[PDB]
Amino acid sequence: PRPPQWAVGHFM
Amino acid sequence: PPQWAVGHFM
Amino acid sequence: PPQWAVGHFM
Amino acid sequence: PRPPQWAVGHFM
Amino acid sequence: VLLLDVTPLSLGIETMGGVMTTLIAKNTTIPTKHSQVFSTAEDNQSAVTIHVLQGERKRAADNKSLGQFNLDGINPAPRGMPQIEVTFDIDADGILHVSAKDKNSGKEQKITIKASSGLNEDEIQKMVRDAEANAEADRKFEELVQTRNQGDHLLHSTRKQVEEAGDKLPADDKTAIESALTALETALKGEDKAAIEAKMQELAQVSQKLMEIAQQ
Amino acid sequence: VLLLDVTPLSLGIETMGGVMTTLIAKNTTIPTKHSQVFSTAEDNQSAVTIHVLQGERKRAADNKSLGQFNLDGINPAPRGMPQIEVTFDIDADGILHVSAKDKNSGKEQKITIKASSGLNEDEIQKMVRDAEANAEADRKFEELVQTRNQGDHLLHSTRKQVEEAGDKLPADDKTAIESALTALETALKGEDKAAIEAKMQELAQVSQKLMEIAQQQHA
Amino acid sequence: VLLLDVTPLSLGIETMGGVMTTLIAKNTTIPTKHSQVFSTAEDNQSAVTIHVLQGERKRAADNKSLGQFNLDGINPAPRGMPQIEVTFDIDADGILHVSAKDKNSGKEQKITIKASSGLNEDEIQKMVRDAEANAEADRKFEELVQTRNQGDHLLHSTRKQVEEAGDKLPADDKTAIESALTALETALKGEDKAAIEAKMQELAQVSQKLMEIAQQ
Amino acid sequence: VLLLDVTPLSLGIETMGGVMTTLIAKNTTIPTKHSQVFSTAEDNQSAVTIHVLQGERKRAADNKSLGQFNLDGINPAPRGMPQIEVTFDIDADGILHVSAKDKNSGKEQKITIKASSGLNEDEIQKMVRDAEANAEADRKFEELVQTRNQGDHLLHSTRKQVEEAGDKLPADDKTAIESALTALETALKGEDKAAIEAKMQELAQVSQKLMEIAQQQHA
Repeated sequence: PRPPQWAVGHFM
Repeated sequence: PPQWAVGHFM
Repeated sequence: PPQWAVGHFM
Repeated sequence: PRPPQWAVGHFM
Repeated sequence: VLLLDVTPLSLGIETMGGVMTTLIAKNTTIPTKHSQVFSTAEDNQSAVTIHVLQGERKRAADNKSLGQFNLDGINPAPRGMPQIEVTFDIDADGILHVSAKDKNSGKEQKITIKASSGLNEDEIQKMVRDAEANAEADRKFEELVQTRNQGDHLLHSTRKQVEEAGDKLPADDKTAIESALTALETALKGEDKAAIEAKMQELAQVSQKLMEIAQQ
Repeated sequence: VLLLDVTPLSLGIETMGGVMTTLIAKNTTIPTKHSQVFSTAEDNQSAVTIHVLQGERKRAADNKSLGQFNLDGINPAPRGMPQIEVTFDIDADGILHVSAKDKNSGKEQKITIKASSGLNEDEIQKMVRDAEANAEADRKFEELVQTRNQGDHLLHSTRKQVEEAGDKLPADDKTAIESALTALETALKGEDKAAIEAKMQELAQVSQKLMEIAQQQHA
Repeated sequence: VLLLDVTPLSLGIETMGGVMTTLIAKNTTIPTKHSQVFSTAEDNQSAVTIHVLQGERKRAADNKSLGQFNLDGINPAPRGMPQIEVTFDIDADGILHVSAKDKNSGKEQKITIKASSGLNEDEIQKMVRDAEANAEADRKFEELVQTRNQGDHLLHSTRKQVEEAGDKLPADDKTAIESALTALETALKGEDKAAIEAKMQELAQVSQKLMEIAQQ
Repeated sequence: VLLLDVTPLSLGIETMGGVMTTLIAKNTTIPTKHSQVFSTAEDNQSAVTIHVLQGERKRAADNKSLGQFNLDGINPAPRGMPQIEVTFDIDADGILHVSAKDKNSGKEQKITIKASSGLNEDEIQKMVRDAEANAEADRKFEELVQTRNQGDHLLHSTRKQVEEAGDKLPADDKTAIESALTALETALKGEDKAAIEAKMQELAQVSQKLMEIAQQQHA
């Protein structure tokens, strides 16, 4: 499972 | 007013 | 009264 | 597809 | 593909007893095509009305009528012997083509139904909700219609067997069977499943001699 | 209530051609009860075998057999005419009672099937998956059996009418009708649905005069 | 087996904003057991109420309350840092055991809920119908609650970053950010998703210096 | 209307840990529009990659990639803080427009995806079947990624607080907290969910005094 450079996360 | 609510674990 | 109804093929 | 002796059919 | 064309509601025809019979299920991808063979509801009927319906209810009257046409020229036969093939064909543009063809006579008739016909989106949702809420009453209507159609067949096949037995059937039996045939007929006009059943059973009980005679 | 008792799989009987006919739909809340009137498949049949099935497939052989029993003493009569009421009854304890009652002879027979019969939860999941994956092939099977059953009725009732018409049927018609009946009976023995329809249509097309004669008789 | 024990309705708990969060989905076979870690909704909260719900609606108030209990002794931490593990366990007899355990303190509290609790069959069917009919309004409530909870976190993390920056944050920025923090707080008390969003965006816009300072 | 335009498969984006997060549910009637606010996964991240997915699986790699684009110029900030609104918009013609807008910089980027993109009806049926058959393994994947993401937040925020507490944190606590952080960071690198939970619990258990100090600071 390989990360992309600029991953999209959850707005906290 | 005291808070009893359950939230999400971060 | 005339019949127009569709029934099942036997 | 092998018949039984006394098959059950549709009441007409 | 990112989207599919699907039917939001079942499409079908009215059949004997006033019920909707589905030919294209709810949520079918279009283009699609489906045929089913149906028949007459009465001996020697010369024409059927194909009544095109949209919806999820069992009683034809509670669905959306999309229109109707007749197919005539049907040659004389016992009830349910002619072969009337009903085809629903929805093309890639969403236009529904309904036809009926008499496999005997070879006669055929059709209608075309615009893509915009039938219920709008709000109405579709009410139709799906009404069908859910009346699920039990709809099942009972359908079962009532099935039983009736069964009694109707019992009634007419018994009548033709009396005609064929002729003077071989004793006088006591001609009269009893005819009395039970009339009682069953009166019951079929009502809406009580159990009373129809009791009358089909009473007819059976007086039809014993008739059944041996028929056997030869 | 926090939970309900429900049927994981459809329950029913084997009917003419090896098909499962459902009497209690999948996911019915129990206690539940359902009857349906059935009949004999042959003329003068004197018994029926009630063969109780669990599952979602259309071929009875691909479902789980729960048990069976015979009801005897059905009086002589044409096929499809006797009235055999079959009732499935599942109580609050998940026990299924299945009975068959002949509305004419008054005869009845029954069995009791334990709550622990039939498929376990794993087999239940596999059966659901399997029915999904063979939905096309099951639907084609069911429709071949319906067509066969409609063709069989057409054949035997057309024979019955030939016999009743006697010499009123002209020689050339009797010939064309005999030809069409033979081709039809041969098609019904195969598994080719379009062939059965072709042959039924051919019989329809040469039966006009026979049907006119049946009209004159019974009218 | 001829029958299965299944839940007719989702079971879960009330969570922050007054919403139902499901722990056992509708139609699960029992026996079953499910745990999920939840947390506090406010900094330094010493107790949570576990409010057990049955139903398919998003607003806790529109579901069936099956009862509630408290778990106290929770030691001081920022909002959403304590680990409160909520377990729903329905045994073979249909009795629901709900517990909560604070993985820190090790304190635990439970309640047992009879098999006959909750909605009867007629009520279950109305619950499934009401949930279908109000699907849109329920989604909008849930989205409103999500946005609010996001603003609430934005509000408090911004407050703690101002406290930490101290006299490094210029006087103009202390006042602007505090004015936008109060506006966002007032918005969170309302019920307009878009107005909450506009205020979260206005706060971001005056929080630029704060973000560089925070970065060191 | 006799037919409706509907989505055969869910549509969404890839999110932190390689997961597909849905923005338009399977079987939505189009035209339809939906936005959701997302954020960065790292501190000081200056761009996000929007990777557009079609399908029912939880691992983004097992879904059908429709396209991607980057939004740049996100101003420096802690992870999870920037407000990047992502909107999926499918018109009456089945064209999907996907955009990302930074509510703070005002920057926006977008792409257009043709109606003919993504899986054909056969691949659609296979994807549905495949999601069903791997429902357990997909659910376990999604839950490992959630746990990992919760543990990552716990780790970095506990580091941040150690730093803010400075010498106010007693030596023995700083030691126990450093021990627990190390064990936690090692667990997050594995695929063992119970291990991550064990280590997060261990960190919770030695952080009492650190949290009291954060309380005193911000209170």
